Amino acid sequence: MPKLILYGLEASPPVRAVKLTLAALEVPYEFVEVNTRAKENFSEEFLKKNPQHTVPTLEDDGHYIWDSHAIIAYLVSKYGKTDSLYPKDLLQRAVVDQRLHFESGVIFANALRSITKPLFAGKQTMIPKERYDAIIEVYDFLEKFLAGNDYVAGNQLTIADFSIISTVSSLEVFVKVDTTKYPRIAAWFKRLQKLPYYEEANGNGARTFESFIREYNFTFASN
Amino acid sequence: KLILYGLEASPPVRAVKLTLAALEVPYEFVEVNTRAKENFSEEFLKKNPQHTVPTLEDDGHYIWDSHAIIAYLVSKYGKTDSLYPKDLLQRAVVDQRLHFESGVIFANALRSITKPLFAGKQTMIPKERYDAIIEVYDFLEKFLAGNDYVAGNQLTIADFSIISTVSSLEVFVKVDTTKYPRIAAWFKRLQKLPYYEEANGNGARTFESFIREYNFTFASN
Repeated sequence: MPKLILYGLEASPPVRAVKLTLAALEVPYEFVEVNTRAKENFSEEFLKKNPQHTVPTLEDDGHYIWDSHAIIAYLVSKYGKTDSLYPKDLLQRAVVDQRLHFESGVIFANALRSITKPLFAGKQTMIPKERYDAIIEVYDFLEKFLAGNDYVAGNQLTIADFSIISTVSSLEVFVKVDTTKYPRIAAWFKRLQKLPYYEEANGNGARTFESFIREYNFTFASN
Repeated sequence: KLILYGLEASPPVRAVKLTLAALEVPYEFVEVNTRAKENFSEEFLKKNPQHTVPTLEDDGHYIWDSHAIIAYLVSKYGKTDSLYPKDLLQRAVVDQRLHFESGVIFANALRSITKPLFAGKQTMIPKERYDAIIEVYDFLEKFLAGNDYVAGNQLTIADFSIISTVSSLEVFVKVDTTKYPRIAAWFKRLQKLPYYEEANGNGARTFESFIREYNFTFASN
């Protein structure tokens, strides 16, 4: 079994979701930079590996898997000593899968990429109010989801925590999480920050992402 | 036994109807009409704090998000794993296609239009929203490649998820069957399933009826 290869850049939230998972699993891997900002994801070689041309993409012994959620489920299912990070119990898995799918649509597509795509596409319109509202909606739901539990999908750390923190840590550049309004999110962030691998796997790239975004002079419209 | 909460007009509800029909698992259907905001009753909020349909009750447990539901259904009730293979590499393709539907399709292409439309906001839809639909078709055509189904040569829950929204995106932008022959052939293949019209077709028609209440056009760039 050759060692795994992760394609992407640290700045990318879904890449960091995979970095978190690989660290938690203590699985060695090679990281190969694919700079989406310089369109390296459109290389013909990369398209062969992933016709959607997204990062992260993962190689495992000549097979290419993409979508961070598909990847991190695969990684735990394949390499986890136990299923702790992605329980096989069907009800527990259904909560984790719901949280992962929530992250795919409501968080990444609707709240994050909806801003970053027009921003990187040179638009200076002033970000519409609906996009501000979409981020607050994420925080409001996450605060509810965390009720009565230390982690986002129950009482144990799972890949849903990794997926959701990857994007929440980056949404903060646009709208900081108010720690008074959202004490559960704040506490959950602090809990994940204590993981020994958190800063290497997510924090550093979150900071790089923030630096990239602060190059632009964005504003939100009041209406 | 099982209770499905929703309205068949809703694409993700149809993905679940398709799955339940394929599995031949009986269920009770309870109408929760989100267009009429029935999803904000105290009773429904207790069952699902995200107030989305579909929501499933199975043995007193509430599960939501169509993709979590349909995976759960096959894993629990499937006589074989055909619809959601346990093989980890085949599962990774299906999970990718499911997550593709959650984000690139439902969130970015469909709900991005229907939310403001149904709220009475915009009649003139930004061109980026047209582009988002074309991008789905381009990717889906590529994904289908030479295979009969979206994740390979066997029917899976990914087909049910993706057809549920693609059948409704056509209201805004028809699939050009000359340009997208694989999508066209895949649509026909699914339409042949004996439960297709009950599980997806009827709701797609109702949803189309909702959309055509509005006088929508697309803006230029």
